[PDB]
Amino acid sequence: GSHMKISARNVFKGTVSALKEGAVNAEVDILLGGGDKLAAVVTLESARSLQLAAGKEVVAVVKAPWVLLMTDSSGYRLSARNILTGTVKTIETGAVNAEVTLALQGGTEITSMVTKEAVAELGLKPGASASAVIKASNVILGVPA
Amino acid sequence: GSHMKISARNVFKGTVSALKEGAVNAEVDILLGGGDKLAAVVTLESARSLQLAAGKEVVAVVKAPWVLLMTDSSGYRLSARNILTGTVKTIETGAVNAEVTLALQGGTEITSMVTKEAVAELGLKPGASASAVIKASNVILGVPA
Amino acid sequence: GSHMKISARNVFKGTVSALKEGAVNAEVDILLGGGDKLAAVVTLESARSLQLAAGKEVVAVVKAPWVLLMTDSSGYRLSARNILTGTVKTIETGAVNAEVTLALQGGTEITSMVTKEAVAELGLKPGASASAVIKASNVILGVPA
Ligand code: MOO
Ligand code: MOO
Ligand code: MOO
Repeated sequence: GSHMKISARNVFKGTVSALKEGAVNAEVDILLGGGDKLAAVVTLESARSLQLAAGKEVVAVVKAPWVLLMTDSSGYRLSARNILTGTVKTIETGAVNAEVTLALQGGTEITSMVTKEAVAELGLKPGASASAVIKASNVILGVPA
Repeated sequence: GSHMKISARNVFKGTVSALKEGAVNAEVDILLGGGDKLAAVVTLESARSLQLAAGKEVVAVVKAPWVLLMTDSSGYRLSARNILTGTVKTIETGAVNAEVTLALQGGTEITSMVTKEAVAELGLKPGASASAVIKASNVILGVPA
Repeated sequence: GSHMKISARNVFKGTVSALKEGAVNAEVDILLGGGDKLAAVVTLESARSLQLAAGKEVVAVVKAPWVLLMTDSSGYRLSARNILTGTVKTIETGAVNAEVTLALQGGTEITSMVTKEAVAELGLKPGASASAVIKASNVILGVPA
């Protein structure tokens, strides 16, 4: 095909900047288009089978409902590895849910599915600041064949 | 800020009652407000960096779509660590999805996003009994700075 | 009860064809009804407590929003363990989301919740080919008591 056609709202192309393998799992640090950084955690088995290595090109795939949005950390530090700061670009409201797209510094867009109550409570609006919070274990990797 | 403002429908404050670290991951057992217990699984790296320890205060964050609802286990035992029993308090139906809030014994409320077909099939209604089923690996932790 | 009543759209009965335990986690390979294969990853603790073994009957539970749909891999290989190919049987559109059901070869049906934009972009329609992509870590297991 011309590309990979997958339902996930967020499919990023990038280059591995680091590969950190343990005996069970491996942490893959990816440098995205705009300069944004995204970490993924995959099994050791996958790191070997996909032939991962620093410097190789990969795709990182994150479904919309897996992305949490945060506006005020209030000093808290979280266990999720990926905290990407950006500005709200688009909100489309559904019945219970809504789709929010943030623009990150560098130009990458990330899409989150949250409740319409969350949009309301967070005060989201075009231009508002917010961070996308993604567990590295919720990032699926792809490698070209 | 006055608090942490995050999209997740479920943000619980609690105290760590146990910390169980292995070489890869760590199990964090949290005692919530009402007496409810919730287990989270985080990387070893996070357990060290966040300075986790039994007796310390934490926040546990669970997105709505990550909570499954069960009414009849029919004798089955599941691999998910958190099975919290409660009574239905609120259901708001959307187009395909719905938001269900359960009250747990002690007073904590938990919110789940499920399909409207699931609500129908389960026979959910105010006062019905049901359990929230949450994998401990789907619980994100926060620690005050 | 007559069965297990749980919200997840996908609850499959099967027999364990392989059990692969490591020091942290265990991979459980399940042979489903129609001949379809599904892999689950659970803690070692659960594999021991549930008394898992090859040849035993289990239930595998996957929430709808945890299933990604793919139509053209374009040569890419992914880190998710489960790539199940099938044909679209039913789509019900909501406001922002939609529910897609695929029929797999053998007769098993799998349901995915994706955005209505994904349905549009993928060109989904009754009879179209598509694969369900599920991380083995997003499969919850149940064992009869
Ligand atoms: O696969 Mo989706 O359309 O990001 O939920
Ligand atoms: O971040 Mo949510 O999906 O409003 O619980
Ligand atoms: O628990 Mo679900 O989101 O109705 O598959």
